[PDB]
Formats: sequence, C-alpha cells, structure tokens
Amino acid sequence: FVPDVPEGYVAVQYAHRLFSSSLANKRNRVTYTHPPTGMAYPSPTGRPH
Amino acid sequence: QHVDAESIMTAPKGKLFHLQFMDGLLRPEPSAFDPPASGEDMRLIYPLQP
Amino acid sequence: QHVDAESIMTAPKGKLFHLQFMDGLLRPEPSAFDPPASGEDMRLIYPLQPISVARSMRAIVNHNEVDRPRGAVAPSSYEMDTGTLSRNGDLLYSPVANG
Repeated sequence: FVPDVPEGYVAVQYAHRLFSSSLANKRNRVTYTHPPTGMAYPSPTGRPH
Repeated sequence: QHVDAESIMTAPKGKLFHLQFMDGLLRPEPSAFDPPASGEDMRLIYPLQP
Repeated sequence: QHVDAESIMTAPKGKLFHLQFMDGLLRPEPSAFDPPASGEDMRLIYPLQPISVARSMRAIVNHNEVDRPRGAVAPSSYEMDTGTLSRNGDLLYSPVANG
C-alpha cells in the first residue's frame, strides 16, 4: 500500500531556501515560506497541505 | 504544577481544580542571531470566562 | 589591550603600534524592558584608511527579521573559480563567455 495524495495538496520540491529562522511570538521559529503564495509559516501546525 | 485531561474529564462534580495560566507579557525576546529550538508549547485547557 | 594617547603622541617614529577594533555586528540586543545603564562607550583613536583589507567573509549567522544581516559579506567568486591549468602551466580563471 502507498497512500494516494489528497486532491487539495500542492507539490513542492524541497530546498534549503524554503526553511529559515524567523521571529514569531518571542522565539526563533523554523519558518517554512510557501512557494505558491509566499506566506511564512513559523508554526509546524496550520501549514497548507 | 499541571492538570491532566484525565482528571478534568473524570472527577466527581464537586472537585475544585486549580489551573495555572502564564501571563507572557514579559517573556524575553531571543537574540536575533540565535538558531531556532524545535518544539511548540501547547495549551489544551482554556477558561470559558475571563 | 589598549593604546594610550600619551604614547600615540610621544613615541619614536619607527614604533609599530597595535590598535584593536571591535566589530559590533553581533552584539546582543538588550531586552525591551531592561532599564538603561549609565555611561557611554567612546573611541578616541581612528584609522585613516580601511582596516580589514584582508576580510573575505563576515557575520556567518542569519538574522531572524531581515533576509541577510546588515553588513554581512559573501566570499568573492574568484575564491571559487578553479578554472584550468593552461598548456603553459599558468593558472587561469574560467572563461566568462564562449570562445
């Protein structure tokens, strides 16, 4: 079994560029900037599929 | 001290719980160059009233 | 270590001085709520010419707000062009264009 990828998901090549340090609520988060829209996401939760 | 969900969910109706809530107004900012730590802090149990 | 003006002003002309200069790029910021301290730091003696002509890289850290630290310097491209040994035996940088 290989789980099928759900309809809403966007494919993203990994790159060192995608992740960075950033300030967010008084700590340095491992932010993931998201290439389709460019939104930064300091928290692991709440990120786009 | 902390309060397990196990007790919040299974205690006699008259129990007086004691929740603690940090006021984070005065938490120090990290230095601009310090590398990120890994985990997230989480709060499972919230007040219904101020 | 430090250098008195008394010596900078009264030494034989051939003396080799050794000045020290802090690079303050990475000084930590004070917490927002910490009360002020009192005195000022002062520098009486300055270079007439750039120091750190030898510098190749600076501030290999990343800022958490701006995309690159103010004043951070990347290594020059020439540090990295192995290029070729010419048939003569002289080293060469890689050609910038065809032909």
